[PDB]
Amino acid sequence: EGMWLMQQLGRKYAQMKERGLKMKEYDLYNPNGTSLKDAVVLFDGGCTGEVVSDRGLVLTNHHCGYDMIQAHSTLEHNYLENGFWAMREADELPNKDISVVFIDKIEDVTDYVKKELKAIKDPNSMDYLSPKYLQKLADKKAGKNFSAKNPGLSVEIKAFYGGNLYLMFTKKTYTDVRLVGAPPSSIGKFGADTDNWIWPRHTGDFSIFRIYADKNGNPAPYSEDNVPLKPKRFFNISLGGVQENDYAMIMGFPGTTHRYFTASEVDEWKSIDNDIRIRMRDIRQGVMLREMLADPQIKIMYSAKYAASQNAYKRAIGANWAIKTRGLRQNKQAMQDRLIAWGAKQGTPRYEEAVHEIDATVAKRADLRRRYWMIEEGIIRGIEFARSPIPTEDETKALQASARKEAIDKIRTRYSKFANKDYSAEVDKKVAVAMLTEYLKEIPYENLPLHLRLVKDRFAGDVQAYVDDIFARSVFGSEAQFDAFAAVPSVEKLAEDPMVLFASSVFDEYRKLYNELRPYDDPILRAQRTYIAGLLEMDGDQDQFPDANLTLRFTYGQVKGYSPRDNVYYGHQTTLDGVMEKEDPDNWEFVVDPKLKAVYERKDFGRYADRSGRMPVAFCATTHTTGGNSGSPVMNANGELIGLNFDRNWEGVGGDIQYLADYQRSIIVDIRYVLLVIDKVGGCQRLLDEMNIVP
Amino acid sequence: DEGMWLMQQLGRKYAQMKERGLKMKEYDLYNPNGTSLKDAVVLFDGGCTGEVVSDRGLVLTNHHCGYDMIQAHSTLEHNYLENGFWAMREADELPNKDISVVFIDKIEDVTDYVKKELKAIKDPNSMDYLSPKYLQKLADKKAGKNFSAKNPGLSVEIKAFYGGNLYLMFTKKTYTDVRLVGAPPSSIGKFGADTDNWIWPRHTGDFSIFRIYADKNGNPAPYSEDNVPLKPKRFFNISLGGVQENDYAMIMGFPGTTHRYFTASEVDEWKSIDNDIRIRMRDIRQGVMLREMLADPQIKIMYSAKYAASQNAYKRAIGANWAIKTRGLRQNKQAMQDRLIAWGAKQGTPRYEEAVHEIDATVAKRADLRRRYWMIEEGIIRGIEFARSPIPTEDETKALQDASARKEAIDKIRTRYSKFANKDYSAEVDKKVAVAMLTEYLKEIPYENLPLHLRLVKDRFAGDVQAYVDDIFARSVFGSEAQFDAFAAVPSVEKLAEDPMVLFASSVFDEYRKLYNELRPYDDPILRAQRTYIAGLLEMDGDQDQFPDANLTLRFTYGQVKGYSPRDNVYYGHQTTLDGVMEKEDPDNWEFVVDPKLKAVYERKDFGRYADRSGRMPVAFCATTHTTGGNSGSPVMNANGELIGLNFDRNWEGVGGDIQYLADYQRSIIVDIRYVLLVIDKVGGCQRLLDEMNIVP
Ligand SMILES: Cc1cccc(NC(=O)CN2CCOCC2)c1C
Ligand SMILES: Cc1cccc(NC(=O)CN2CCOCC2)c1C
Ligand SMILES: [Cl-]
Ligand SMILES: [Cl-]
Ligand SMILES: [Cl-]
Repeated sequence: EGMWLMQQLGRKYAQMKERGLKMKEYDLYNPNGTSLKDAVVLFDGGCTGEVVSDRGLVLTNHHCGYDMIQAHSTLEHNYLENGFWAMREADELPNKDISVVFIDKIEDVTDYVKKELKAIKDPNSMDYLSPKYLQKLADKKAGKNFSAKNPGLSVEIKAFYGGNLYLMFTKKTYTDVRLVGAPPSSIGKFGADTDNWIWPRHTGDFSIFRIYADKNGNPAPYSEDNVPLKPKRFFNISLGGVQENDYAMIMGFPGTTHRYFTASEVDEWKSIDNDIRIRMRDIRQGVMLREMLADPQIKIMYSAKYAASQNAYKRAIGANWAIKTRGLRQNKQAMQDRLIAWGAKQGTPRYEEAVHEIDATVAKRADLRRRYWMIEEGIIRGIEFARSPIPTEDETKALQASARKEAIDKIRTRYSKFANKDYSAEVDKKVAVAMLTEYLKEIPYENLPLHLRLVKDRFAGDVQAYVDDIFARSVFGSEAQFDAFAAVPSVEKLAEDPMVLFASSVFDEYRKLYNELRPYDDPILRAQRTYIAGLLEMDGDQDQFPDANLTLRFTYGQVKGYSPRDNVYYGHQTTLDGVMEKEDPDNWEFVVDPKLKAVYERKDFGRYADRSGRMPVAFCATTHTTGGNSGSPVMNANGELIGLNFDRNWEGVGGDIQYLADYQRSIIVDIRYVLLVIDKVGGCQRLLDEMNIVP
Repeated sequence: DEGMWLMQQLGRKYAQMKERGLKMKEYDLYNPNGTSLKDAVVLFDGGCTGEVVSDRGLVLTNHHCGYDMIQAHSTLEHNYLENGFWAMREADELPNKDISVVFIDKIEDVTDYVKKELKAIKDPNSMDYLSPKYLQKLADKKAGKNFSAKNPGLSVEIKAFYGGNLYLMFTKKTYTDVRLVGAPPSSIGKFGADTDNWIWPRHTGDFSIFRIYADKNGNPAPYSEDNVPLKPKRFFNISLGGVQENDYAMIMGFPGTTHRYFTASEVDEWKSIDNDIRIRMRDIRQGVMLREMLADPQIKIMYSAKYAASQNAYKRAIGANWAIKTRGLRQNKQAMQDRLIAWGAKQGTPRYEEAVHEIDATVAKRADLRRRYWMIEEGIIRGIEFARSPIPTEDETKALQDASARKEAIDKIRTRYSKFANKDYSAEVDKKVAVAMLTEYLKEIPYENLPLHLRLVKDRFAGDVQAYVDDIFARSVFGSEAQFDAFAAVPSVEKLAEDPMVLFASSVFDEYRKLYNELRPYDDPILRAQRTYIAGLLEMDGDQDQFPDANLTLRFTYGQVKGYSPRDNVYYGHQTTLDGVMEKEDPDNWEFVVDPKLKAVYERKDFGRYADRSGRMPVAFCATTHTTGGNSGSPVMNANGELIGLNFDRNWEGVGGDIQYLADYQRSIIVDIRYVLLVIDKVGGCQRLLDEMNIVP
């Protein structure tokens, strides 16, 4: 049920031991020594990774290393489709803009931060959550020139439990992290977007990197003279596999949770955030799908845009299913009622006052928040010509020196990025007509972006005519129309351009709504500091975990399937047989790598198959994970690596608000399948030889 | 493999059934010289099974089996299809026109008699051995002079089994006064609607209730207000003990057809011609229909039923092709025939190998013709609505060529035009479907094999299918109402003889009939060779573990209540519950609406004695019994012969079971009798039906 601070390991250790944990507490996390925690990294700012050899080899997901695999891919060597296996360390590919962060030390600095905060004065100050203010406190504690005296190291203070606990992290960052290995995309992304959030899952979602450093193992940017890092700790790889009910644990960097939402915040999340995103994306996706099915060229141009829209659409459907069926609102209501009754017993009304301030703020911002989600989902992300070019102040104060041609070259560049090889004005007009029809039905005239008032005023309510007119008369409506403008440019033409006026008007409204909504966050934040303080004082910092905030956490559970619906059971483990059942050669998402298909046919599973001769692929566990946990090491009762977390089932996406023991599962790629792919598909024996594989 | 056994085979199967859990005595289930549970089974309305559940002739069958009768009694004022129907007294039960229930009074092996009669052979290639007319002449000869008039209600029929190696005579008692007694609302009776057709898990309360009426002596009689409920020889006791995983279960019913003795070449043909063409052509037709239904709410109303009717056999063909690809159906038929050929070689009898060779040669010779037949049937006859547009008869063309018979011919043609261009017909949707179907058809069928009018696509329209279709509607008398009316005002045979739609429809029906007539002769050598093939199989491995193909006759099947794994890491259990109905509820989707009275029963847990030991309300279960079309409504029995459910469907994974039973995938989908009684009780409030049934603890 939780994403626990490393400091809470002492308090959780006895429960973990009763659940099957065999390793000593300080071998997992030691606050003043080397522990397994030292083999976990924050990979490229938003993923987790793990060190698996004494030469700095790192495992993470294929979707985590995707950008690096794509940046090194060419027509001649397409690593994204074919995979990549550096047969020697010198062949591993450097990556620009990459980092791996180690959590060297963690300290509780609550008393220090709370004493510093006493000098504020303004009771409503938000400095207690300000990265800038907390960095000034972190620098003060670390020392004037800490990073110079301890190179590669940096300090950071973060707030936890709504500002009731503060931790200082000493981080070691390495920026020379080289691509070592990756399976083909047919393995790394087998389900592709069709199996996203799905269990059972058959995806070999892994990629391999290596941390390089200077001669002393100290962080250093890319240099041909850099040498592989010899880390203080790395994971041993287990080949013992998993069985149903086995203890499993994860360490990683979960990004965000909303475990302390009031019942009113759950209602708002459902009725505004989720329902608007669901309704608007269903409209957008429906038009896009119609057009992609009718024209093979439209399918090529819009596949990625369609897939990008579907991901959070599916998340919102899953979250709304939890709200409707798992009593999330009711359980938050019971949590707050229990605190209110306990506060009334103690004579302290501040907790009830805090819940009331949150409810009142949620109620006051409802119409504004509805207008914001409506324009964001409906227009900002719904309509491509909303992101068409808007002449900057430097460009208009140049068209009316003769750098008129410089302004036109900059506007032309932006027009070519908007109307690129994947942009269809006809598809965009159809999407806009459906999205604007919905938007105009929901937003009244007095709340419309100024240009949209022309639908009623000038076009007699004809949305199609309004959209047709935008493209017919706009300098960005076609290449010929842009070129005619670029030959005789005038600021007058840009000032009256229907597409420019539309884009400007919708961005003006979007920014105005954002600016008006931003002040409502602060009273909720301040009231949450009092709310969570009461919850902790009443029930303890035992079963109530601090919200995720991109910091190192541990979670434990068991390898266990679940029943998704009446009379259906999904087991704890998928096999290579399941990959073969899903094979569809004329569907790019479900193509099977020929070398992998041959391994399955010959049963060339070596030491990686289970006791029954079946080749495992993935497993699921009752660990509590969220976005940020992609690539996290999954450990045995002995702390040996048994898999990598890569996804979570849609049924458990409501778990960011309320953990769902009977539905929520972490989706993990079995380490035996990772090794089978490195070995039989990649043929990269040197990677197997450098790992410490335990029988 | 698992079997749809003859009642005669119960004796030789009894010990295996007893070892599998059967507790009842053999003759209580079936006795040829007395009353048995077989006497409570009926063929309901010619194509379903039913069962007698009371000493007052009450009958249970599926809701989809009684659907037409529920619909015929439904009006705007009393919509029984939507709300259900529960006659609160026998006098309120609704009669039905054109209904029947058939009892199998006696079954007799007449093999020696038929085989002796057949020896009077004039032609060794004669098909009389399978002719309903010839076998009826033999049945009448054996039964006696004017049997029907001397035994009112009774009739005799002889059927061939095992490809003509076994013959049975059935003495049938038919009742035609069968009244509607009760039905749940369609939201329960067809809960899954077409979305859940062929699907397990299943949450459908697929049942309806009738009552057999007869004269004062319990003898068959057509509808009369003086008819009285039938007191039957036998009826089923209802069990409330329920089912558990691995429980013995058995069914009796009337499975229609199987192809258990197909050669490997017939499996290849079924896959590569029949199924692949139906799949490809229906995917094209359905795709266009769906795009049009999604774009226009009025097109969705007009085409929903046509779309659903196309999807049913499309899904069946996908499921059958999945079995051929993954369950080794071709290989197992090949092994069956190779084993017989090897045994025939040892016996010194080459006739079995010669018979399999004749079947392979006939299959190979008819391939191109059969491909052309399925291509035109799926692609045009079923695929394009204007293929079934009006064609003026020889008498209609004669009437139009000096009498008032002209206005009579035009009224007849108009009537047919109004049936073609009805409230559900869209010429625009039809032109779009035809353009896609004809494009595929023209790609597969060469010019010399085309229906004569389709040659105009290349010859007159320069390969433009859209222009050819546009021209058919632009110039045809049946292209629009105004075009028909202009023809009807000044009709001439000349105009009909040159009509592009008439010429298209005539041409495609001419080709369809020519292909059918040329293919029909190939059936006979296969049939004659199958008589020798199945005779060899029976002589070699015995009529013990090789069942006779289904032929709409009474059969029994046994197995266990058991789920299965459909794919890697997924298990479907043996039983669904009321909880599963509630998970599927979607008020804005007509297929998944939940009856308010039923939803309240679930909320209050008002399950009474119908819930399982854990307090869960069961809905449906699945079993390893071997069923097919014709088994809808069949009684499902306990080890004691008590009614535990009604069969209503089978999962798509087991549709290949008509050729080869699939022990790890094939399941009969059954509505739990506890759920039937829960609905009669808590939804219908029809206590008198519960009171007349013999319910055992
Ligand atoms: C939460 C959510 C919302 C909407 C759609 C999806 N995905 C699917 O339904 C598709 N997969 C693959 C093929 O169809 C069966 C399931 C999900 C996961
Ligand atoms: C063999 C075959 C072929 C094609 C489709 C189907 N059925 C479905 O997929 C329909 N529904 C969709 C969502 O609800 C569950 C099933 C089958 C059974
Ligand atoms: Cl290190
Ligand atoms: Cl012979
Ligand atoms: Cl099987």
